Amino acid sequence: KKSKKMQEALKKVDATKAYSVEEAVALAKDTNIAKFDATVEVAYKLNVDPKKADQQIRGAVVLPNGTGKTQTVLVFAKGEKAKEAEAAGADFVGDDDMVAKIQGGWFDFDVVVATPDMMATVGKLGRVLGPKGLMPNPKTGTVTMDVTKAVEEVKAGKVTYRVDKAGNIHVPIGKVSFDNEKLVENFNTINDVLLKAKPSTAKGQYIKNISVTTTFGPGIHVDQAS
Amino acid sequence: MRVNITLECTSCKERNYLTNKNKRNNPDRLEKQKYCPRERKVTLHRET
Amino acid sequence: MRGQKMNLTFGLEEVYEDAEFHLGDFDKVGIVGVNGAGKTTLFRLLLRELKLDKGKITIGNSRIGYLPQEIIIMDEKMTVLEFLAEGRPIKKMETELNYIYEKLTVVDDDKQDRLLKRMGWLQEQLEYFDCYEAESILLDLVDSMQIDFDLFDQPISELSGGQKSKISFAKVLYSKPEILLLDQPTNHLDSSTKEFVTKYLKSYRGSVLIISHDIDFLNQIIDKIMYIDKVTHKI
RNA sequence: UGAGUGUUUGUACCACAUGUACAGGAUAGGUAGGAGCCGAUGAGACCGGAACGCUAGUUUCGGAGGAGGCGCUGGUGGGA
Ligand SMILES: Nc1ncnc2c1ncn2[C@@H]1O[C@H](COP(=O)(O)OP(=O)(O)OP(=O)(O)O)[C@@H](O)[C@H]1O
Ligand SMILES: Nc1ncnc2c1ncn2[C@@H]1O[C@H](COP(=O)(O)OP(=O)(O)OP(=O)(O)O)[C@@H](O)[C@H]1O
Ligand SMILES: [Mg+2]
Ligand SMILES: [Zn+2]
Repeated sequence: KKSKKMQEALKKVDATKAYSVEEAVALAKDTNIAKFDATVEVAYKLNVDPKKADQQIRGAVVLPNGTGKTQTVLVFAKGEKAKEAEAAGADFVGDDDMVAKIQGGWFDFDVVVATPDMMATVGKLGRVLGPKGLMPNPKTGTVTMDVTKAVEEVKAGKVTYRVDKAGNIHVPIGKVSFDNEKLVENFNTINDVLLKAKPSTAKGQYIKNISVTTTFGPGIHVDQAS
Repeated sequence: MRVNITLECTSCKERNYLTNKNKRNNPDRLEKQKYCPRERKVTLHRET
Repeated sequence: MRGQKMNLTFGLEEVYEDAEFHLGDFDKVGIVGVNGAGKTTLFRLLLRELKLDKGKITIGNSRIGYLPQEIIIMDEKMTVLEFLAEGRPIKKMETELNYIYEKLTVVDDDKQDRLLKRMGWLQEQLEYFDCYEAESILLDLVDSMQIDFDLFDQPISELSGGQKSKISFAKVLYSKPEILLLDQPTNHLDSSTKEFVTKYLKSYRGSVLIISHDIDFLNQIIDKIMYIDKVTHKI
């Protein structure tokens, strides 16, 4: 039913005991038994119900230490905006004409960022990106007049956080390779952004449960106060 | 059935006037152009 | 759903006089009353189309699926697919969203804040009404009432009375509502079609208010019966 | 003004099980990670039983046997 490695990780972990932040990051680094640089992700179960229009949350947060993986950037820009993209070093710089080739081409670029003026032309492709979700979203800040901030944030490790319908929002704080302190720092950044994102209409305890886990390791409950 | 009614100014919602009307003869809310002292001009007043 | 001291009088003939009602959640309420009792009027109050002369009518924030007693055909040339598609707000939001994009090109740095906020909500709202529905509706007809696809491209005004009732009922389901307000959902249906409607409403987990003059149909679904009195003007 | 039994319950943990529309290899619940994962701590495939079942199949227990399969990849789909 369960691999011996996962069972050993389970005996390390205690479901009843909600670890502190430092304890949780260390325990995740311990639990990722499989020999690859697995990611570390934290899940927050917010009380809010996304079915309500206001309750649902969708944003982008810059991680100071990064995700542990480089991110390919696609920029939709024209003229001076293309110049900004060139300065930032976008993995791809394109225009309304290059979107046609981008359709079916140069896929796997981590995030798309289009100028406001471009969005009108870019939307046609975006409807294809819609199901992919790649389409830039202003709330996340992807749609912006200037793409220099977007590109540097992507390189810095900007993470897009979107609450799931069931109310559990997941986000990768960093790779197991990252120092546990940097993972904890990224986790703290995630905690602060969620608090600031807490909608006004929310009532009661904001977060029902916070868990940390690696790609392979089991889930570890973490105290919200810590 | 004749009842006392209040005519309220539609512009400012001020219950400016009191009158009466026969409900059977005038089933729908009465409407008259009357001077609204608050707004100091003629405005449409509709029964409330 | 709750109403207190409800009052409503169209001209000289009154509908509600200090009427009250409280409906708990997850109640399949059967609304009964003679013609003109004011059964349809209650839904208009719930939908906020009408306003009580006096009193308070309280409705939950959940989304409401309304099945009108009369079919609403805005234009004679509307096709069945256009009529059904209008159930979901996908098309309406896209037209607004397309305009938002137009404004973004025209306006450089003046209205961007307002436009950007409006665009974000539309995208988030559009995703909430997942745009995959285009395929789901096509198959919702098949699984619902064996509605042939030839009708799907035919003007709605040309359908038969029984056919229109199937389309309207399907349209309500297409909207994916949270509370069901059904006003005579089986008015023109034949025996076979009524069977499907009954089974779905029995299985339907949410709250469903049904205005019906079919006693047998109601008995199979209703757990609570709300009677609108014509002489006492009460509930 | 306190002990028990039993029945009936409303609620919260904890185990369990279910997710079959169109297409898609076919039984596709969502989100995120995911190229690597799993198996002599007994794999694949075979067989019976039981369960579910939309009738397609799927879930699971077991007999033997002893070492394999799975995923990425590929197309499909809105979604793999
Ligand atoms: N604008 C109006 N002006 C005058 N009378 C009205 C108006 N609206 C409603 N009424 C009256 O309200 C009364 C009851 O309202 P309602 O239409 O809801 O009855 P009903 O029970 O739904 O009818 P049925 O069951 O036959 O479909 C109607 O008989 C109608 O005469
Ligand atoms: N003016 C019309 N133009 C085009 N097609 C029509 C027209 N009238 C009817 N049809 C079609 O004729 C078919 C049957 O006609 P009819 O109106 O007699 O149905 P019906 O027997 O009355 O069914 P029911 O009364 O139960 O709804 C329907 O598919 C209907 O869509
Ligand atoms: Mg009626
Ligand atoms: Zn006035």
